Amino acid sequence: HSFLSPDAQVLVLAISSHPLPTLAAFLASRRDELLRADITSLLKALELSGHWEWALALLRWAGKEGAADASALEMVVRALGREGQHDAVCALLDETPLPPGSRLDVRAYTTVLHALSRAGRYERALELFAELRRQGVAPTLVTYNVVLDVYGRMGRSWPRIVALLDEMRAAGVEPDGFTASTVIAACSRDGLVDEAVAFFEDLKARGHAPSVVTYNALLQVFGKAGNYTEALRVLGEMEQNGCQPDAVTYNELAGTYARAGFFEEAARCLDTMASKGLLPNAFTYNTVMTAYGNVGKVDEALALFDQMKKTGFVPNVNTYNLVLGMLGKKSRFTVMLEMLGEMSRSGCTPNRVTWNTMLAVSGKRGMEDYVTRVLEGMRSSGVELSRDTYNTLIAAYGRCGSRTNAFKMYNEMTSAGFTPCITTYNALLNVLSRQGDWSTAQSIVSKMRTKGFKPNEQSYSLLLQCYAKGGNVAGIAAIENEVYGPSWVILRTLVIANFKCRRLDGMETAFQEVKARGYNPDLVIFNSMLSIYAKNGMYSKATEVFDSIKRSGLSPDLITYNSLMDMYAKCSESWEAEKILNQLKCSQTMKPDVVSYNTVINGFCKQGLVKEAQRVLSEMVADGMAPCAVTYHTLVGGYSSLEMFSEAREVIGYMVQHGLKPMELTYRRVVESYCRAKRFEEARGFLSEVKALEAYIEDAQF
Amino acid sequence: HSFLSPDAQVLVLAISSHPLPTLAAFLASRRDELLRADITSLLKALELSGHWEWALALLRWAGKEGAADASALEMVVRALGREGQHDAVCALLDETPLPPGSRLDVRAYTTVLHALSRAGRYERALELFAELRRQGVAPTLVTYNVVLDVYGRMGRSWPRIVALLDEMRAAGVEPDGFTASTVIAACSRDGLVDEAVAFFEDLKARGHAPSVVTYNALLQVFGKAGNYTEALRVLGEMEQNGCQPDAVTYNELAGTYARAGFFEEAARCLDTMASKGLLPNAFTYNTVMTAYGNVGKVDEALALFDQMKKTGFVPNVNTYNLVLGMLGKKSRFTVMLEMLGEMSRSGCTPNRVTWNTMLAVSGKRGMEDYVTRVLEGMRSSGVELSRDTYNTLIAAYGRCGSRTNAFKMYNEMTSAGFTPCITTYNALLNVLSRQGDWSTAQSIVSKMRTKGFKPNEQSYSLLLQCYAKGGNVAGIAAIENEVYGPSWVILRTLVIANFKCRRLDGMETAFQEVKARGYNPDLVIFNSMLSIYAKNGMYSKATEVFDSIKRSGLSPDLITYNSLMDMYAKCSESWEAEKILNQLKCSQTMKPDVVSYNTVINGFCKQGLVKEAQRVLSEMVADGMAPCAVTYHTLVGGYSSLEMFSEAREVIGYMVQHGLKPMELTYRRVVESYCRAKRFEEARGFLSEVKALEAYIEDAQF
Repeated sequence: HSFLSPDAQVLVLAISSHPLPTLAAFLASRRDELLRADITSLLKALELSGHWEWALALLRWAGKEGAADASALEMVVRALGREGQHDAVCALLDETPLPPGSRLDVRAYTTVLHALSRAGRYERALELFAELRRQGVAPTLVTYNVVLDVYGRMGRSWPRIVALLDEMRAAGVEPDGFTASTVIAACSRDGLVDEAVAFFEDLKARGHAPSVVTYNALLQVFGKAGNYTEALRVLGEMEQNGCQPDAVTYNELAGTYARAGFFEEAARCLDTMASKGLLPNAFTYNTVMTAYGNVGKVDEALALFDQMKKTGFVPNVNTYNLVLGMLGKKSRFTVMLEMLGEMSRSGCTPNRVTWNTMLAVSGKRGMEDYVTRVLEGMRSSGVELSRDTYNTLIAAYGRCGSRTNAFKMYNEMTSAGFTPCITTYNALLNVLSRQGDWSTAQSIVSKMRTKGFKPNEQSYSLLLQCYAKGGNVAGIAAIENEVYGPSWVILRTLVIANFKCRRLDGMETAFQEVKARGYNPDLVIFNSMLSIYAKNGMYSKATEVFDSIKRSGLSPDLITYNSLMDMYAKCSESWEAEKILNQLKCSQTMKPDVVSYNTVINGFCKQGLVKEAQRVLSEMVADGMAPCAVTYHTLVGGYSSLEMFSEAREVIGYMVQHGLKPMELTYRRVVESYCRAKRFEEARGFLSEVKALEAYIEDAQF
Repeated sequence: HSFLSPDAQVLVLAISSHPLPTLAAFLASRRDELLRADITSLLKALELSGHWEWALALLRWAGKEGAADASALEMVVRALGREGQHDAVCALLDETPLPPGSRLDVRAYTTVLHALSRAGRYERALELFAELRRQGVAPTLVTYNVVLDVYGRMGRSWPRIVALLDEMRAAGVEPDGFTASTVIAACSRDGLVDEAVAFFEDLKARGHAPSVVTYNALLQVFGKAGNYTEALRVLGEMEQNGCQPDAVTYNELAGTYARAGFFEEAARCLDTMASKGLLPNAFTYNTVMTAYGNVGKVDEALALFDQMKKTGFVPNVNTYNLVLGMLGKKSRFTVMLEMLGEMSRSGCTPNRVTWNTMLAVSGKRGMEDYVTRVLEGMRSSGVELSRDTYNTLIAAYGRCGSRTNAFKMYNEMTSAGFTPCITTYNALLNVLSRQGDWSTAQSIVSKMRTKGFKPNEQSYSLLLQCYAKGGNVAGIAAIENEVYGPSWVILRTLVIANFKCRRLDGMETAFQEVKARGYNPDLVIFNSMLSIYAKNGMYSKATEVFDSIKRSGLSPDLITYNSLMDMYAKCSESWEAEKILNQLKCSQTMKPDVVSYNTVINGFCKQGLVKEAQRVLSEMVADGMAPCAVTYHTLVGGYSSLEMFSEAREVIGYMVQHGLKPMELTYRRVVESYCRAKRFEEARGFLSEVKALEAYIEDAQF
C-alpha cells in the first residue's frame, strides 16, 4: 500500500478480499495480469496486511505457472517464519527444492529454524539446515546459534556441537553472547560438566569477555550437577569480572540445586545468603522444602518452614498445600491438623486442593479419627461439598474400614441429591472388604449395573477381595469362570484371593493364565505359588517355582528365602534351611532377619539336632540379633526332650546372667522331662540351684 | 507311655492309630471306658507323641459328654500353642468359654499369644488376652512382654503401652531385658523418639541395669529417626556401662540410617568406623549405596563403590546388579557398559538378573547403540537366550524405535523356534508407533488374533498411538466406536490421540466418557482440552475447563498457565496474559519460565502495545531470565512497525553494550520500516551510527 503502484494496490486488495478456498479461480482469472506483476511485492504486501495464508496461496498458484521465483519463495518463507507458521513452511518446502544457493539468503530462514526449535520439532530444523547446506549456503552467526540450540535441546550431541564450533571458527565466525550461553546450557542439560568448563576456558583464553548471561549459564551447569565447589568459584569470578552476584543469582542457584535433588547444597546456599544479607524468595524456600520433602526429610522441611515464617514471610494457600501434601506422603495426621489449624488462624482459607490433599492419605491407625476431624473442619467453615468432595470422603473412610462412616457420607451425598457415580460405588466395595461382606457388595454391583453403569476392573478386583476375606470360595470360582470366557489387576487378584483361601486349583489356573499372555508374573505372585506348593507338600513344584523366579530375571527377597527355609524345616531337612541361611549370610545384598534364624533354630529342635540349633542361636546372637524368651524355651525344651539337662541349665544360666529371666514354663519344662525320666532327686537338685515346681515333683513321685 | 498305666497306654495307642475323620465313632465306642480315664493324661500323651490333632479331637468329643474339664482344655491349649497351631486354638476357644479363673493358669497361654503375635494376628492376640482378663487372671511378666510386643507391632498404641507398664508396676512386676527391649522397639517402629528416651531414663532412675539388648534397641530408635547426636550418646553410654560398641554395632547403625533414608548419617558412620579401625560389612556398603542410589546420588554411590573395592573387598553378582540397576534408573549407558566390562574381567559372570537389568532402561539418544552393545556382550559369552530374553530384547529395541532391530530379534526368536507370546507382539506394536505404521500394526493384531491370543488393553493403546502418529483419523474413529459398545488406559489414549489429530469431537466424547464413570481426569487430559478449546476459538469452553481443574482439587502447572496466556495473546487480550504472568510471579510455589515471558512480549507486540512488551522484557531480564536474539528482533520490529525508531535503536544499543550482537535481519528491519515511511535520509543516518543495507536504501529511493 505504501510501495505498490496504484494498480497493483487494487490487485492486492482484490486478492486479499477474496475467500481462501477458491482464490485459485480468481487468480487464474488474472493470469495475464499476474505474470506481469512483481509477484514478490504482492506477497510482501499480503504479509504486511496479515494475509499470510493468501501469500502462501499466491505463491503456490504462481508456482504452477511460470510466475514463481527465488525472491518470492524467500519472501513467503521469511513471512511464515516471522508469523510462526512452521507447519505450513515445512509443507511448502517439501513441495519444493530450493533454487541455486547463489540466489539464497540464509537470513530468510532463521525465524523458521527458530520456530521449529521452540516447537520441539528438531529433526525438521536440521532437515531445513541440511537443505540449506546442500546449496552451499554459508550459515551466519545467528544460524549457528539456532542450530546449536537445536542440538543442545536434542541431547547427547556433544561431538556435533564441537564440530559446529570448529566450523564456526574456520569460517572466522566469532562467537557472541548467545553462542556461549547456548553451548554452556547445551552442556548443563546433559551434565557435561568438564566439557562445559573446558569450553568456558577456551572462550576465555581466546580473549572473549564473558557476560552475565554466560556466567548465569555456567552456574546452571554446576547447579544441575550438584557441583558445589566449582559453582562457588563461578560466583567468585562473576564478582571479580564486573557482574557481581545478586539476590537473584543466589536464589536461582539454591533453587537449581534444590530442583536437581541437592538439598544439602541448596540449604548451604540459603545459609550463605543469610550471612551476606541476601533475601531469599518464597519460591526458593518452597523449592528447598520440596527437596527435603521428596527425599523424605520432613522435619528439616518444617524447620525450614519455621525459618520462612520467622523472617516475617506470610505463606499462602499453595505453600500450605505444599507442606500438607508433603506430610500426607508420610501420614503425619496430627501435624497435618496442626497446620490446618494454622492456616485458618494464619489468615488464608483452604481451597479444594487443600481438602483433596488432606483426604488423599491412607494408612494405619488413626485415619478414621483424622478424617472425622477433617470433616468437622470442612463444615466448620463454609465449603460446599461438591459431588466430588463426597467421593473423596467416602473413599477416605473406605480406606480404613470405617463402613459406618463411609455409608454415612454416602447417604449424606444421596440426600443432598446427587448422582453418585462409579468411584463412589467402588469406595463402598472397598470398605466392605475388611468385613468380608460379599453380600452387600453383590448388592452394590446390582445397583451399579441397573442404574446403567459398568463395573471397572477395579470393581471386580474389590469384589474378589470381598469373597476372599469372607471365605466365600463360591463367588471367587464364579468370577473366575466369567473371566476365562480379563485384565491383570484381576488375574493377580485371583492368585492372591485363591491363595487367601488356600484354593490351589484357581491359583494354578490364574497363574497359568497370567503366564499365558507372556506377561510378567510379579514377585508377590511367585512367593504365593511357592508358599502354596510348600503347604500342600508338593516340594518339587515349589522348587520349580523358585527356579522360575531366578530364571527369568527377578531376584528373590526375604519372604522368598524364608518361605524356602520354612518348607525345608517342615520336611525335617533342617540342613537345607541352614544352607540357605548361610547363603543369605554371605549374600552381600541381603541379610537374614529374626524369622530366618527362628526357622532354622525351631527346625533343628524339631528334628532332634538341638546341638546345631544351639550353634545357630549362638550365631544369631553373634551377628547382633536378639531372640525372644519363647525361642530360649524352645531350645531348652529341646535339650530336655533328650535328657540333656546339663545344657538346658547352661541355656537358663546364660539367660539370667544377661537380665533376661526365663519363662516360668521353662523351669517347669525341665522339671517335666526330669520327672518322666524318673530322675526326681535330680529335679529337686535343679530346683536347689536355679516352690510350685517342688510341690509338683512331690506330687509326681508320691 | 512313661507315665500312663498300661491299660491307658493301650487306649492312647489305639486312639492315635485310628484315622482322624471318624475318630468320634471309635471314641464313642469306648465312652464308658473313657469317662473313667484321666482324660488329661491322655491328651498329654497324644501331645508327646505328635498327635495334637487327635488331642484336639478327643477334647472336642469329651466336651459333648461330661468328660471335659479345665486341666484338659489347658493341656490342649498349651499343646497347640507349643505346636504353633493358632488357627485351631482360636477355633477351639471360640467354641468355648473358659472356666473360672481360679482354675486358670496364665502360663498355658503364652505360646498361643506369642504364636498369634508372630503371625500378624494381633486382634486375636488381644481377644485372647481380653478373655483371660474377664476371668480375673493375673498376667505374669512373660504375658506382659508378649502383649507389649503385640501393641508395638500394631502401632500408634503408646498410651495403651504406658497404661500396661503402669499396671505392671502396680502389680509389682519388675521389667526385665525383654520388657525394656520390646517397649523401646515399640517406640522405634513409630518414631516415638522423646518417649523412648523418657522410658529409658525412667528405667535407669529406677536402678535397673540396661544390657546390650536395650542399648541396641535404643540405637535402632535413633537410627530410624535419623537422630545422629543422640545415637552417638547411646554408643558412648554402651562404652561406659560395660557393653562397648562392636563392628557389629556400627554396621547395624550405619545400615539402619541408610535403610531409613539418612545416607549422610550412614556415611558419617562409615567415616567413624574407618577412623576407629572398624571393618564395614558388604551388606552395609551396599545399603549406603542404595541410599545414595534411591535419593539419586549416583556419583557418591560410585565413589563409595571404589572405596569398597580399594579395601580389597571383592564384589559379587548381586552387588554389581545392584549398582547396575541404580545406573539404569538414571540412564548412564556408558558407565553401565564400563561396569559390565568390569564384571567379566572382575571375575564373576552376569546372570539373567543382570541382563534383565541392563535392558530395563528407556530413554533418549544412544539406547539402540547401547542395546546392540549389550547384545554383542550377551552372545560374547554363553548365555542361552530364553524365550523370555527375546521379549526383553525386542522390547528394549522397540523402546527407541529401532524397528529394523526389533524385527531382527523377532525373527531370531522365531527361527530358534519359539512360541512368541503377547508381550512380544506389543513390543512390535510399540516400535511401529514412531513411524505411524498402522498397516503393519493392524497386520500384527491379525496374527495375534488368529494364533488365538487376545489383545491387551495395552495392545489397543499402542494401535491407537499408531493411527495417531500416522494421521489415520479413520482407525481411531473405528476403535472409538468399538470402545463405546473400555478401560482408562484406552480412554486417556483416545483423548491424547484425538488431540494429536486435532479431532475435537472424539476429544469431547472420550472426555465425557472418562468423566462419566466418575473417574479422575488427569492433568495431561485437562491441559489437552483447554489447548483444543483455545485453538478452535471456543474460549468460554477452555475457561470452563480451567474452572474444572481448579474446581475438583487438582492444581494447574506451567503447561496450563502458558496455555492460557497463549490463548489470551491469540485474542489480542494480551493484558489478561499479563495478569496471569503476574499471578505466577507472586505464586510462591510456581515461577514463570522463558515461554510465558515470550508469550506476553510477543502478544504485546502483536497488539501494538510495544511499550508494555518492553517493560515485560525489562522484567524478564530483572528476574534473571535471558532472551534469545529473535525476541529482541521481535520488539525492535514492533517499534519499527509504528515509526518509533528512537526506541528501536535503544534496544539495539542495549544489545551491543552486552556482547549480544543483533541479527542482520534486525538492522534490515529497521531500514525497511524507514524506507516505507519515506525517511531515507534517516535510514542512512541510522546506518551511520550503528553496506548491503545502504545499497538497499539506494535501490529503494532511486
